[PDB]
This record gives sequence, structure tokens and C-alpha cells, in this order.
Amino acid sequence: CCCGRLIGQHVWSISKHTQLSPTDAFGTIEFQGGGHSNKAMYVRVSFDTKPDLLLHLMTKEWQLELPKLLISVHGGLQNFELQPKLKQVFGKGLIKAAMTTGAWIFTGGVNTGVIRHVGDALKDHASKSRGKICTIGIAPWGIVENQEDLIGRDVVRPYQTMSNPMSKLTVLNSMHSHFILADNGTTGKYGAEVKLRRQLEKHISLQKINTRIGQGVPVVALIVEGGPNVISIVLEYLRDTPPVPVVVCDGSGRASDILAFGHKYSEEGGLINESLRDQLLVTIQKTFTYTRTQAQHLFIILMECMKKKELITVFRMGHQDIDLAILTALLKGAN
Amino acid sequence: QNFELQPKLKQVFGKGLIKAAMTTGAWIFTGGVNTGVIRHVGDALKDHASKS
Amino acid sequence: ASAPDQLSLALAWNRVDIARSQIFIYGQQWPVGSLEQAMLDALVLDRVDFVKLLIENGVSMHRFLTISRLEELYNTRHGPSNTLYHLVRDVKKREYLPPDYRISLIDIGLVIEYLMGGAYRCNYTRKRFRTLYHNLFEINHFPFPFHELMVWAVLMKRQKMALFFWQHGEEAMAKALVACKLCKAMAHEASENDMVDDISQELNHNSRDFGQLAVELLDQSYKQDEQLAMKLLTYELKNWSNATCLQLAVAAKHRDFIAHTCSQMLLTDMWMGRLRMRKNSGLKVILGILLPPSILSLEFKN
Amino acid sequence: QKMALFFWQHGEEAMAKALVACKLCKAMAHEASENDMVDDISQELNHNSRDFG
Amino acid sequence: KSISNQVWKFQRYQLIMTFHERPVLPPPLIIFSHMTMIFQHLCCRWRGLKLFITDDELKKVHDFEEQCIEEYFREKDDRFNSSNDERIRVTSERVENMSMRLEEVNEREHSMKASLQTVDIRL
Amino acid sequence: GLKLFITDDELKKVHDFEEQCIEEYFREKDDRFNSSNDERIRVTSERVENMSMRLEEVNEREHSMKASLQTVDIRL
Repeated sequence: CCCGRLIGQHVWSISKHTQLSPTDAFGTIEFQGGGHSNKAMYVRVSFDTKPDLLLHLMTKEWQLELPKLLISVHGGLQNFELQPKLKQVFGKGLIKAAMTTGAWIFTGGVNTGVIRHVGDALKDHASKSRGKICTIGIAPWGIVENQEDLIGRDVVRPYQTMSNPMSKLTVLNSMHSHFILADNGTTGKYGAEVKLRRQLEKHISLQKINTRIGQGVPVVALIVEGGPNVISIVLEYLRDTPPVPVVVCDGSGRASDILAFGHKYSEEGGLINESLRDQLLVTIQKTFTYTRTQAQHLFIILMECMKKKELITVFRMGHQDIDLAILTALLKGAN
Repeated sequence: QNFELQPKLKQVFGKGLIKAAMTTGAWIFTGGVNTGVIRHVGDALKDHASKS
Repeated sequence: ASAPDQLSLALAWNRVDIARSQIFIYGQQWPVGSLEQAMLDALVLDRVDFVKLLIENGVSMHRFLTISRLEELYNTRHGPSNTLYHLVRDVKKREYLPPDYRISLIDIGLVIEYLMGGAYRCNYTRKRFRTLYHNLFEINHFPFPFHELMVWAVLMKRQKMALFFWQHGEEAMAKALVACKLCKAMAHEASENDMVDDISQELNHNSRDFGQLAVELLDQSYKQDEQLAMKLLTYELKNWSNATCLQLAVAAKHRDFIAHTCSQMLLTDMWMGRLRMRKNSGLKVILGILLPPSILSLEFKN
Repeated sequence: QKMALFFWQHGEEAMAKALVACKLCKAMAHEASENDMVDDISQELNHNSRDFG
Repeated sequence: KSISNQVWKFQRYQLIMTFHERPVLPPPLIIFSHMTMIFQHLCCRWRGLKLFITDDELKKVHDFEEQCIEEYFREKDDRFNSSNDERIRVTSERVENMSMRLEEVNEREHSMKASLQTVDIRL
Repeated sequence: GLKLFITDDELKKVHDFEEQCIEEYFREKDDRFNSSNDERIRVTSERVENMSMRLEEVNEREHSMKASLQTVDIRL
């Protein structure tokens, strides 16, 4: 159907005609499979809910104290590969920043792409001694595999790591400590989690943590690769209010490399020469393959992003972990 | 006036002039004020003449 | 073939990384029962890598472990052989053997009594257990199963097996000390029947190894926090015959354990009792017992 | 201790400072043994004094 | 004298425990202290190093065991991955793989040098 | 007589001597660490691991370059 499900498997309103029902599946996941057993508590939340109820849930109903950092893990949605030492230095820096600031890690949640690198990062930080880090994931409900297994009020449901290689549904990462499942009523379609995640990250930054040394709760976003939508979400944070700094982790290609090649040669934002900008559009339209009709628009987004260069911190491998860049952006975007 | 150099050329020539002063025991007349060529040779002795 | 059967082929080949990639697969239907059955074969063939992976996919050791499943794990001659046979002969005769005699949970319990020595009066000889055993010859599922697997791999000499069940379990310091006492005394019985010196040295290496895994366990606990470390040392262990880490360690004769700083401070704070003076001791305690007026000038803890 | 070494390097009269720190640390060592606290404390102050020495 | 002190610390446990678990008056007077103990369990009957601990307290002690088992095996790993035998181990395999892989590169680069003169003539 | 009160200038000489001994001592120590067997093995190890990454990168690049040069020969 339009919702992607089977024609007989039924039972926004535009073309899906949804009706707003009370929530029914919430509780705890017993992760059998994948090495160590980890309990991860999950709540289904509609995509159009108020963020203050999720904040009240995460503070009182979830026994999670307010962190001093919000490391987001916005990245490539499809599965990719990295250098082994680059993934190792990335994971070590991420877990080191996570212990030093006590952060909540807003990883996507479904086990494909940069989320799989975050779960491998938690394999390095065994975290069998300090897993308090709320590795809270924001993945849509209709896309997770074995949706019938996670039905149940306050029930510790078994969830195997069974991930069929031809199935469109994606199993969740077994090493996350918490889960939020964004239900818009459809199955197998992206975009149901994005705006809820934006308003909860803004609502966490809305809270003034008791220190508020710079201000508020300081949120820092991390990007590894991504589509043109990663250039777009970079345009989101890099010109946001209060402008949220982002480490654009390099050595990986796709969006972050084009952003880095802009940022190394941008000077005062629009002060880039034509010469390398031509080879830029060649790689933007040929290496990343994004058609030139929109790669002119990728010029204007990239240069509008360099209009605030400063917050976009690069990182390179080659010791010298990413936690340098995370704490540096933490001190930039604080006022 | 103040300038800057490539790091490989600054390190090779900077190590060279200090290890002339190691062996010859020379006197090194400079401008004395830390700007430009005097600022470069101040970092040049702070490069390996501070470890020898 | 069906993947349970193909798993038992992998168990033989001992090619565990091919077994965790192809035998274990998405959607691969394991008929209920065969997964636990393959676990049992993995224990008795000493496939410690294979029990690591079969708990990694999950065998839920609490649910697997049963009185009769563990009993077959005590009578299996398959795998690396042992000294238990001889050790049961000592115990049967002292209380009062045919080779077909299939050993018992209560029967090894009285053995544990003989070598650990003194008290260590285990759950297998508690009267409550002898009535469940009488009635049967999650009630029959052992409460903290990993303890029962430790005592087994200690008695049937299985070292890389045993060290696995140590890390994955609970009552961690206790398990090390009990393993030390059980190995050392079996090493004594090795030389008491003065058999092959190979078993006597091997159990005595093992008594030392499971030995040190106590002392740096305490050592880095002291680095964590001094208080909770002492709380561990004096913690009353119902599963280990209602005793403490100090009592097991002195019964095992592990001086280093009663000589590392944390235990000594505990001992010194017991010689104080419920008073706090120290300093010029020896003389001040003598002056107190001779002058009951003079104790009124000595400090007391709150 | 590490703060004391940084103070030891940066400064003057360091021979005097070194030997005085040695005496003060050994003295704190036998006094803390005379209170028979953690012998790690007595041993720590004693290793301290041996180092400054 | 090689061992000494350790044997002494062992003999302390036997000492401290036994003198604790005795009645209060000295040998000629223990008679009175027995009759004090007897009268204590004839009025409470007819009519030290064991902290009975609470559940929430064994919950944090078992958790303290479970955060003290893992950090150790981390040290065991790092010690091995920094010990000067395994550091020389992992050099020699990596240099071995650097032998073959640079072997590939120099031999293949010779085809590319041929391609330079090939493109010079054919273009 | 083993307490030769010094004139303040000569005392300053004594201080500056002692400062030189401080500096050379710590410098020697740095030489004793940067030329002990242990640290040399450490630095060689880390640097060879870096070299092995970067040689793998050169090999992949070489593959791309060789294919590109073959394509240039195809267009020639």
C-alpha cells in the first residue's frame, strides 16, 4: 500500500488516513544474541508529540539524570566502510568524550551505516562498568525487524539479532542502552523520526542544566558521510540558533569530505577560488554522483555553510582522538 | 618585518645554524627583538639547541 | 543436513569461527531442545570456545542447568579425564565401589566436604537438597548456576573451561578462593595416593593460578573504594556455607590475601573492638585494665 | 608528590629543598607508622622520601 | 627470613579471631563470665566479621564485583599489548605484510612507468 | 668551618651553577628515556602501524591510478 504493508495486514492523515490511538507497546528488551546480554528499555512515541512529555519521561520515568553533553550521531543511512584505525580512533574518542562529559549519545538506532560504527565503538568501550550513558536511539517503528516481538505492556520481550539479508526491515543495534521508536503509522519509510529528533534535541538544549557554564545544555552534532541531506542538516546546525557546532569527521567521503574540502579552502566563507571550485563540482557530481542540476545548489549550500565556517571543525587521523574535536566544539558552541 | 616559512625549510636551516654554534663556539649577532628573522632563529635555537 | 547436526560436526572440527558465521545464520531454525543438547556436548568435549559462542547466541545458563543435565556432566568419561573417580572412592569408604556406579550430586557434595575441609558444608549436603534429590530420584534449576559449573571444572581438571565460568558469574572473590582450596587439596590427594606427579604439579599450578586471581581482584578493588572492598571481605556468603572471604582464604592458606593492606586494616580494626586509641598501645591498654578510673580518658568511636 | 616535583625543578636552592623534603617525608612516614594507619600511607611517604633523596 | 612478615600476618588471623571469641574475665575469673553467659541464655531462652548484609546492599556489592572483574582483564590485556615481547611480535608480522605489499607496489609501478612511455608514443 | 657564609654575588654564582645542573640532569633523564630499549620499541611499533595503514592506502590509490592509466591508453 502507500504505507508499504501487506494489503490484508492493516488492523499523517494525508493519503494514509490515520486515527490517533493510545500507545500500547512499551517496556524492556532482553537482547539475546550478539555476545553480552543487555537490557534496553523502549517506548513507542508518535512523531507529532510534545517534547516536554518525552523530557518528563526521560527524567523521571526513565531514571536518567540530565547529561552535560548531547553528542548526536547523524550520519549515513546506508551501510558503508571505513579505515580500521580510523574507526578505532573514532570509537575511542567517542567513548572517551562520553565518559568525560557523561553524555547522551543520539545514535540513529537501526543497525546500518554509522549506527553500526557506534555499536562497534561500544564494543571497544566494554561499558560493563559504566553503561549509564543513555545511548538513546531515535529509529522509526515501521522499519524495525520483528515488530510483533516488541509488542507488550511492561514485558521483557526477547529480541534476537536475526537480520535477514534480503529483508527491507533492519534489526536494532543490540548494544544501545535505550530506545525511542517514532511511529507515524506506516512501515518501512524513513523520515518519521527526523522532526521529533530535532525538537527533542532543541528541547534538551532548551533546558538550562544546573551548571550552565556557557549556557543551557550544550549540544554538539557529529557527521560521518551522509547523503546530500547531510549537507542539508549541516546547513541546519551550522546556521541554527544558538549556532550549534559540528565536528564533520573526515577520512570517510560522501558529504563530510566535500564539506572538509570546502572548509580547508573557504577563507571568509564565500572566499574560495573558481579553480578548485570547478574540481569541487566535478567530485560533487561525479564522485558523490549527485547530479549537477542540484550540484550548483550544493555550491550555494556549501558556501552558505562556510558563511559560518568556524563551528564546522574538521578532524583527521594521524593519538589525536576525536574527543579533542568534540571538546573543542563544546567550548566553541557555549557562549 | 615579521614573516613565516615552510616548516621543513625552517627545521633544516634552523637545525643547521645552531649546530654550527655547537662546534665552532661562535658568537651570534642578531637584531635581538622577536620579529621576523630574529623570531625565526629564536625558535630555531629553541628547536634543538635547547636539547644540546 | 539440519544445522543442529551440522553444528555437532563443527563441534568436532573445533572450527568455531566457521560455526559462528555459517552454522549460525539469520532465520536459521533451531528445533527446541537441540541447542541445549549441543551445549551439553560442548561442555563434555571441553570446547570452551564453543560454549562461549553458544552463550553468545544465548543458551540462558540458568534455564539450561538442571540436576540431571549437570549429573550427566559429572559422569561423562568423554573429554579430558580426571581424578574424581579416586576422590569419590575415599568418601564412599569413609562413610561406609563398582565401576558402573553412576556418581551423584549428593555424592560429590560429601567429596567437596572432604577436600575443602573443616566446615564448607555445601548446599548438596544441606537437608533441603537431599529431599529434592529424593523426590526426583524452576525448582530443579540451580539458582546461581555458574557456581555449580565452577566446582565441576575444578574437580574434573578443566582449566581454560574453569576460568571462563569465573568471569561470567557472581560472588567473584569467593569463587577464586574456593577454587584455590579445592585445587590445593586435590593436589594433596594426588600425592596422598602418590600417583603420577603430572596431576600433582598441574593441580598445584592451578591452585596457584586461581590463587592469584583472588589477590589482584582484591588489590584493584582497594583502588576502587576502600569501604566496599572491606564490605566484600566480610560479606556473608550463604552459597559458600555461610562464611566469609577471610574464612575461605585462611582455610585455603592464602597468606598474600591476608597480607594485602585491605585485610590487615580490617584485622587491626577488630583488635580495637569498639574503641579507638592505637598510638602508644600495649602500655595504654595495660593501664586501663589496672585502673578502671583511667579508661575515662580514652577516646571512643561514634 | 608530582606537584612537589614540578616545584622542585622550577626554582632554586634545590639541593636544600630536596634534602628537606626527604627529611619531612621520612618524618611523616615514621609518624604515620607511629599512628599505624594504612601502611600504604607509611610506605608511600617512605617511597616519597627515598625518591627525593 | 625470606618470607617472615607474611607468615606473621597469617598468624594474626588465628590470634584476632580466637581472642575475640572468648569470655571477658581472665582464666581464674572466667568462672564468673561463664555464669554470666549461662544466665544470658537461661533468661533469653526459657522464657564479628560477618556483616549480615541487606539485599539492596548485596545488589551494590555484586555490582561492585561486576565492575571489578572487567577493568582487571582490561589491565591484563594492555599489559600484554604493551609488554616488550608482544610489541616486538606485532612489529614483525606488520613488517612482513609491509614486505609483500610494498613488493606489489614497486612491481606494479613498473607497469605504470611503461604506460608513461606508451602514452608518450601513442599520443 | 664547613659553613662558609658567601658574599651575595658569589652566592648568585652558586645558584646559577645549581640551575645548570637541574637543567642538564632533566635533559639527561630525557635522553635516558628516549634511548632506553623499551621506548624505542614502543615508538617503532606505533610508527610501523602508521606506515602499514598508509602503505595500504598507497596500494589502493595505485590500483585506481593503474586502471586510470589503462583507460588513458584506451583513449590513445
